[PDB]
Amino acid sequence: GKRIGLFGGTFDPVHIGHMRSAVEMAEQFALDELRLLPNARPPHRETPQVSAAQRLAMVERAVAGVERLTVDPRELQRDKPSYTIDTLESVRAELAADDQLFMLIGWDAFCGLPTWHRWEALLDHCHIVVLQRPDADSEPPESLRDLLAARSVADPQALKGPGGQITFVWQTPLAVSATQIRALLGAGRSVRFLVPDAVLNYIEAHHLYRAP
Amino acid sequence: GKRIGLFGGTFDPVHIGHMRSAVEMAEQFALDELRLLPNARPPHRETPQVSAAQRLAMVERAVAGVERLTVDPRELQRDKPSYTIDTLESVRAELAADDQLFMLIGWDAFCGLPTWHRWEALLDHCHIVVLQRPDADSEPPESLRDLLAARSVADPQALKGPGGQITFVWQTPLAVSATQIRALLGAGRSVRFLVPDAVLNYIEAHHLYRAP
Amino acid sequence: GKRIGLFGGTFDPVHIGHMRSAVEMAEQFALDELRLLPNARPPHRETPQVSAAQRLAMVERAVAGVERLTVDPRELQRDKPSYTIDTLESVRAELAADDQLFMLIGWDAFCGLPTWHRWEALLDHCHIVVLQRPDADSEPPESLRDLLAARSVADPQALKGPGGQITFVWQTPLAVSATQIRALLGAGRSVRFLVPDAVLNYIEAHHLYRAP
Amino acid sequence: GKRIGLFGGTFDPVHIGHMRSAVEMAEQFALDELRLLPNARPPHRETPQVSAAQRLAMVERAVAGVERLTVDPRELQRDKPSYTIDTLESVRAELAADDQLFMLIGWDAFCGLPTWHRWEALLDHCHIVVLQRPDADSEPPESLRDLLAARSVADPQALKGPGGQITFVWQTPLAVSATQIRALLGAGRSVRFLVPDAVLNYIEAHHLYRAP
Ligand SMILES: O=C(O)c1ccc[n+]([C@@H]2O[C@H](COP(=O)([O-])O)[C@@H](O)[C@H]2O)c1
Ligand SMILES: O=C(O)c1ccc[n+]([C@@H]2O[C@H](COP(=O)([O-])O)[C@@H](O)[C@H]2O)c1
Ligand SMILES: O=C(O)c1ccc[n+]([C@@H]2O[C@H](COP(=O)([O-])O)[C@@H](O)[C@H]2O)c1
Ligand SMILES: O=C(O)c1ccc[n+]([C@@H]2O[C@H](COP(=O)([O-])O)[C@@H](O)[C@H]2O)c1
Repeated sequence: GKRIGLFGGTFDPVHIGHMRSAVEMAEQFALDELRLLPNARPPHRETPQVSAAQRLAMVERAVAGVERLTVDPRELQRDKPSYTIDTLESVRAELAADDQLFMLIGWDAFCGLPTWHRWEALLDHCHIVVLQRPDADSEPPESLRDLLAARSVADPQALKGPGGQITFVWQTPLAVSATQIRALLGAGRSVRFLVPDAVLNYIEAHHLYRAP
Repeated sequence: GKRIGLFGGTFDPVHIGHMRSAVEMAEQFALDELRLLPNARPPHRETPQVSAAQRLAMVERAVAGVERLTVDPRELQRDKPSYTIDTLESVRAELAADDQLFMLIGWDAFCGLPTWHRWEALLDHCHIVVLQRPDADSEPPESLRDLLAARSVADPQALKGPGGQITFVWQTPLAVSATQIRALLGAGRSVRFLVPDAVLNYIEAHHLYRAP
Repeated sequence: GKRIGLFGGTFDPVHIGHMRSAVEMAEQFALDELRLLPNARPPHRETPQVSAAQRLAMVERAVAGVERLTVDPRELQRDKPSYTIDTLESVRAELAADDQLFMLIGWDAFCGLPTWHRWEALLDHCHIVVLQRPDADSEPPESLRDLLAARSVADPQALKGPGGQITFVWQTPLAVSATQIRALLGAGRSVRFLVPDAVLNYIEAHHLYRAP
Repeated sequence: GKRIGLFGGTFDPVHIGHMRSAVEMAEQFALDELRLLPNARPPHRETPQVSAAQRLAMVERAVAGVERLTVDPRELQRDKPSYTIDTLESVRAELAADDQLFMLIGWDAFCGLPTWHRWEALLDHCHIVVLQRPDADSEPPESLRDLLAARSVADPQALKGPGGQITFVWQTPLAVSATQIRALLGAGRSVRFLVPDAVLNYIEAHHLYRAP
């Protein structure tokens, strides 16, 4: 079958930290394709004058003609900050049963997994790949002890089947943050080379994140 | 025409949480002026030995020399308190036909709006801006479902014309409350830097909220 | 065997609201003994100049001469703070096999149960009695949906055996809070008739909660 | 003898988070004097166009007319950076041997104490008061487990003598950061009510933190 990744994020904006992390994990997992999955949030949770539509277009600009990288907009086509399990169920019915699904998770996010909705059917539909980094600790709550026990494999190449396991991977992400880029733009400064050149171009063309 | 804001509340006392939220909304909506609106209440629900007129002075001290901020005392210059809609009509008679008016209110205060007088006419005279924050839900009563349906606009910069629409905004206000502040002052402790300096000195000079 | 309740809390200080709830629980459940369980916390989270041993002293004063009601200081002694499940295994180590143990917890405290350490093991040792009250929600975390549909008993007299089940009880506690009681005492005011009489004398005789 | 606090910070700028902290600490500790001590750093480590002098000017504005709160410029009056043990040795020289010195450190900084220069020397000259607050954590390095075993006291009132012990104090600091203020300023936004009013005045007077 195919090997599909899912990379979820707010992407406000998408930057080279995200993009370098998606290139790397596609290569480490030999994915057919890695889908960036821009997250839904309440409209008043959006950066003022940056719509969920423009977060979407910037990711689109980001993956434009990039090998093995796509954008899944399906959470933004819903109605509210839906559930990842809904997204997992929806992607699944579009895949073959032998296709394998990998959902990229940052360590800090994974440590709150039992605070997600129906969090125990997640692995029913995919494998979870948890992003280890310089910063984000690596000792989970007891709440996750038995999950790691029943489901983790230490070799990311070890993952078998369409879904069901958890592995860990290591990246050294460039130290680039959406918050820092928003601050620079607000001060009329250049975020050139902090973001993909096509995303830069979109941000400048549409004059995004500009000081009130 | 001008963009006019209304920000209601008891202000017992006015403090930085109130004031930072004003600054922020007057900025977010590019207002010409934001009016702090001290509300009237029965004399017996005043804090003992802090009057309706001293609540007013403290808000005056708070906006003295601040840009875009003023005080409308109109609800305190009446028999007893009244209803918001009357204030709306009164403000809207001193206003130009195309002046835009924005009444800021909290989320929980928002959910109780069907229990306000002539609540369906409120929006005849202003747009309503609703303050969302952490630890103030976002699941309105059924009794408001048709209202949001007829009037909500996602994009707070999309409010059009003099009034008639509702939109939601996000703030994370300082962790500061009047209740907390009255308690401190009761214990003779300093509330400096919980309130504007002006207000601090008014409270200290008139020995407000002292233990009786 | 015996019917024995546990009622945890910080009790800073124990007051009339807490003690009435105890009295009502013990009656209801026909308890042989109800143990007020003051909880441990780091020394830095205590109220200034009111120590753990003083919290326990007040609780002893509140139950002195009140048959059926007693104090358990076990979570206090132990060098550093406590996990409920450990408190339960120790209580159980002293209790005959057929003793019935009832742990009383508030609603909000209840929904957060999936955060407690080894939360799925708590009911190995006791029944859990949930205190439902006005101004206390009626919608719990999805995390608990299994547990409730697994272990709920609608009728409190239907708890059977030493433990294993949960049930919900209604009460309308007195409009008193230790936060308010601490602020009154900081102002030099009286809190007589908000705390039990013997608690009032202790507070006054040791000048607890006064202004620094 | 006197009771005197030292509160070191970078203060870039001093904001209402720092000042509320200093007010609560003086109160708590019954300090005759709390001296804010701005940190020296190399020139290329300053904020562009905001000089150490100007960091010191803002702290002076912040404490003006606040009795008991003062500033100590002596680390700036020295060449390249000071080591805090040198800072305390020089303070001490000036005080009565029986004056008590309290040095306020936030939990995260204290956690790296064994890295500071001649770290085991500091308590010769003062008490260390380590502030805990909602965000760091409660777990230390091995490297501090014995200093803590040897030198701490659970009660701040427990601090005895001119120096020698370590204690821990709780506060809920307002969620203000100098990073967030610098970005807002760089964007032409107001930081009114996020900084003390006399600091706001100085910032605007001198157009500090203004975009290039
Ligand atoms: O499925 C849910 O119940 C679930 C609930 C919370 C987290 N999520 C998703 O995971 C994301 C986690 O990113 P973050 O920045 O909150 O760590 C969050 O932004 C959502 O897309 C999903
Ligand atoms: O005009 C109404 O009927 C009206 C009814 C409820 C409350 N208000 C507004 O909502 C605020 C909330 O405070 P309260 O005590 O009136 O609920 C009150 O201070 C006014 O701002 C106004
Ligand atoms: O056992 C835990 O994991 C635990 C975590 C939270 C609350 N409980 C109990 O209920 C008390 C409530 O206070 P708190 O801050 O722990 O929520 C606490 O003092 C504990 O005895 C216990
Ligand atoms: O004495 C040292 O070795 C020394 C080295 C590290 C930190 N300190 C103190 O901590 C200050 C700030 O460093 P930090 O950890 O808060 O980023 C520094 O400016 C001094 O107040 C002092």
